[PDB]
Amino acid sequence: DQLNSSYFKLSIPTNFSFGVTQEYIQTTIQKVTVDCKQYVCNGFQKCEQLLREYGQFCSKINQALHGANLRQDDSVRNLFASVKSSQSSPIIPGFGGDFNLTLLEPVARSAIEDLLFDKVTIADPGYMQGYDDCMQQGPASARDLICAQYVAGYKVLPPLMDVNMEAAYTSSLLGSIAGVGWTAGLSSFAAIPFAQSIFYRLNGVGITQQVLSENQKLIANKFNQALGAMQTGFTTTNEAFQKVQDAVNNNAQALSKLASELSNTFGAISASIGDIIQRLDPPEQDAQIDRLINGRLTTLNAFVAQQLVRSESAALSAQLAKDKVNECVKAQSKRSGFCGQGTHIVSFVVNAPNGLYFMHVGYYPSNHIEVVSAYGLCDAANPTNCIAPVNGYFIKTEWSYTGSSFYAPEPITSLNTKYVAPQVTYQNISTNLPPPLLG
Amino acid sequence: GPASARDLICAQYVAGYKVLPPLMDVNMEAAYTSSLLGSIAGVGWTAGLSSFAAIPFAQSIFYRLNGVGITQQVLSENQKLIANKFNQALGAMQTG
Amino acid sequence: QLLREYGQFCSKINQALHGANLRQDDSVRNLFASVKSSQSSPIIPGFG
Amino acid sequence: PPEQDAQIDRLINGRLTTLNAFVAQQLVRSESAALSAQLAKDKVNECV
Amino acid sequence: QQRFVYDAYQNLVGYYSDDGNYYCLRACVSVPVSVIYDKETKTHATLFGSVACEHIYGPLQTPVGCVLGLVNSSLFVEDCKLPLGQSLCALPDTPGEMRLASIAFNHPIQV
Amino acid sequence: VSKADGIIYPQGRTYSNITITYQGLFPYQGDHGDMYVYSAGHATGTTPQKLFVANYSQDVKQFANGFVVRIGAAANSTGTVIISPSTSATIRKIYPAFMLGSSVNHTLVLLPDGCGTLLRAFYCILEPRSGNHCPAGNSYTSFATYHTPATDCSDGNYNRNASLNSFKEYFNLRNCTFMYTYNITEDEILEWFGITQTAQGVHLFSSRYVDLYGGNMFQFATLPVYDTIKYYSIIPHSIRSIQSDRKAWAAFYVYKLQPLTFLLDFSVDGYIRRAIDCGFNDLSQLHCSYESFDVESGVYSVSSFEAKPSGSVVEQAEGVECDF
Repeated sequence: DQLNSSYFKLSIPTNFSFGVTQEYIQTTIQKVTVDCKQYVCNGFQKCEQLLREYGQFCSKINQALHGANLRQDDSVRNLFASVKSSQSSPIIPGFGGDFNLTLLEPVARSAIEDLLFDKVTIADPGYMQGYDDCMQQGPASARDLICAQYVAGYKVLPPLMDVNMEAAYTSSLLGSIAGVGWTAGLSSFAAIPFAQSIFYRLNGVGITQQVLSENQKLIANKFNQALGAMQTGFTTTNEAFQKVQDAVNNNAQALSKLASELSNTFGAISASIGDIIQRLDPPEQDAQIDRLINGRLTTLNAFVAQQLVRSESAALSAQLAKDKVNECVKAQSKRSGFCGQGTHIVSFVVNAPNGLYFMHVGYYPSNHIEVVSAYGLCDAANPTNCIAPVNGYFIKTEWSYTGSSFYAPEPITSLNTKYVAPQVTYQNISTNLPPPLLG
Repeated sequence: GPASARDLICAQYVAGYKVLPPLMDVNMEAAYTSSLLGSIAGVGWTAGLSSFAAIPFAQSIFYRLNGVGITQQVLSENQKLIANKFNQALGAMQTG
Repeated sequence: QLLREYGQFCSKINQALHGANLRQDDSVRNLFASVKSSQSSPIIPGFG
Repeated sequence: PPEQDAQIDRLINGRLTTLNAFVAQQLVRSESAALSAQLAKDKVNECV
Repeated sequence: QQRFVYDAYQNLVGYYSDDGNYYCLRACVSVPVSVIYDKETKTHATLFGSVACEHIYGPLQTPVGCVLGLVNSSLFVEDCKLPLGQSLCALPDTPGEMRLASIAFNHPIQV
Repeated sequence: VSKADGIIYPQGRTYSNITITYQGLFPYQGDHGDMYVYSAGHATGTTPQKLFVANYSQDVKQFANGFVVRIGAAANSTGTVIISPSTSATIRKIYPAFMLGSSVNHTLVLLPDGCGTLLRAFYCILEPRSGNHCPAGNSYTSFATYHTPATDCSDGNYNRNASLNSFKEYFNLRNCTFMYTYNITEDEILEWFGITQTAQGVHLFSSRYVDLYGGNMFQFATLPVYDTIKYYSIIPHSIRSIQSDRKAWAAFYVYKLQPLTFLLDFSVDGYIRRAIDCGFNDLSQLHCSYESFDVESGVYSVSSFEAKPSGSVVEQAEGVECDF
């Protein structure tokens, strides 16, 4: 309730909690290249002749697929260059001191990163020898997409950067996180303990230094509890984990559509061109082949358009991921809701199948209480001499200073106050005077 | 019959396509905006969202004008003038 | 019968429309959660 | 009936194409609205 | 009794022989072909995706796939004119055959 | 449909370890169907006398696409004999008899014979007989095929034509186009018989031949009938059991066949353990559209219910009148 007086009511939390906000950003899509001649003609000369009358549609399709792959490679290279830090501290066992970062520390990929990949269901890439493996092993699952790709002739190209290189980029970023937030500018990197950086970040949210020293063990325990919740965070309820699964599903759906369309009749007597040749005389059969060709060509044009739309979305999302890494992972973020919910403290980045996974530690207020407060204090004897609290509120405990994010009354000092011009709202105190006004 | 010539809503029923209702009702949406309006007056007192201060909207506006650079002494002299100019802008918004 | 020869096109259309509508609901919930503020002053007549 | 079925097939193909086009249009509009909703959330925090 | 076995895709994945010995049926599988080309060299390297080199200097097996007539430089390069993806890079010997290389992560200064 | 008993299997191909929607003639989900139960004839002491049966023959139902029959559903369960309320005997599986007529000329008759050892299918013109208790003869309540357990069902001697001879006595057989006999192994296990008419020929399906336990029906016989049959009448069968030997007989349920889209569950064997019928309910339509028996929790739009016209309106203009 607002007060009709110089004094104003303030609601300030007497308790603090740490929570991890999990976000998934899709920086890349699986690069798919389709062999138009095998997909539509199926090695039939009549199909090639009918396609030629329409034009070099199959030749145009191959060029478009190549362009999408190059766009994805350029986007991946730019995103990784942005994440890389010029100076980073080497990762060591027991990194973060009292705060436990063992899950973040690399095992190779970090344990949290591996869990994210293991929980998601991904078909085996088989990049080195998948075509040969599919023939000997058979379909891995009913309607296996990987085996279907080889029969159709379309192939899924491998990612521009290998998993080990991507893990190295995340490991360098984790080392840079501990000392990056010392002062403005990226020119100089200071090697400092992660715990020391967290206390400085908490001072920035306005918690008083004395409280941080008293609760140093408590702050470390609460941060560790939030990270433990993050380890169990991957679940069907979690939106971010579902988004990672959805991105894998979207790539899988595109492959499934190509295989399903071939078995579609498209108004032809038989889905198979060879069956049509046996079933009908050649001029009648050629008309049936044309119906299959038109549907298959339309599907390939739609698939190329779908890949182009997905590639455009991935490139824009990758630029957003780069902004997030600089704004939250490489510095504390003043902006609210851009990174973690509540007041952002620190962020960590692990690789995801189609992008980067962001975990943001946030400060959450609890047990709010209402205390009478004043905008400023002025000496009754001297009207000109006045002070205003910095990242704090003056409260009547006669008067004391409390940190903005955490209620903890402390004696008013020159360090926590700034001299200001006198205002009618400012109270006039003569009985008790803080040191900045005792002049 | 059709509310208007070529009425889309009546056409939807004949075709069989249905327009689904919005996830949140108008009253709940109005409550969200009303809560936001109350927060605006005291949200900008200090860095961080942990503490909310209940202060008059006029006091908050004067602090924001101090941030742009108008001097406190000028703000006190023109407090009535600042209120009148803000009210005129809102009247233009109504006819906006 | 003609639709069946092409495929279950009708079933796919219904599912795709439902998915977009569910996506819109998720977006509305996220936007409103962001606008909501933890602590707010009660609105009164003559506010401001 | 055989000649009529061919006419019906032309109507079915156009109607199925219209439904596919409508689904594609709704998907594009839903994607644009979701991106715009994120911008609205940023505006509320930054200015409001 | 049905003899012809079909999957959900409706492809013929299985056939029962007259002798009664069931044989799985897999449609003949095409071998993927891609071209790695450098305009300045005016020479190209034949790329096979996900294919063992046995079915194909002789061919060089790489994690992306089998590359025909490829020589492995095995020298780390930070920047690649024609990256093969993964940690692989094809760098023309400048015309000499393009050389398989390893993309090199740029290590940050360590404090 | 979820039980999938008596679910038709496509003759063209088999599906293994996959789930798909298949269009075929199928019984409606949750349909009681038409139930016909055979009963022992009236008997005094050890001597069988007047036959006792309901007028199944008088009842006529449209053959349409075809029908599927459930056999020995209540078999192996003790029940009161239909003829005698006081007498209770374990129900014994019995085989149904069907008469199908293009006109009400040649009539397709399927007759169980030799106490179910064999099934006889023939397309033959049927001549009513002037004798008393026969269809042409006056004062006949119904015409029923009959067999005697004491002589016909003896293990020593089994009469292949015993039911056929009784059928000849009720109806003369004239110019029968063909005579086919198929031997069915006697069992008390539940069995399914399905009859369908196709342009190539009428097709007979029996569950016992391929999947007796599963209840799936596989075609075992082909009939060369090129005349469409529009009417089918069940033939009542009366068993001449002695009063002491009277036993309960399993009821047979007839379900009509209509083209339906059925979601089908196939095991490694490929037999249909489970199925879903979209037409019966909106939830079933949702399962068919997704092609999954189990779907994740969500609100999903499904095909809207369509209003069906109950009347036809025709308007035409008539003008001018003749003048006297």
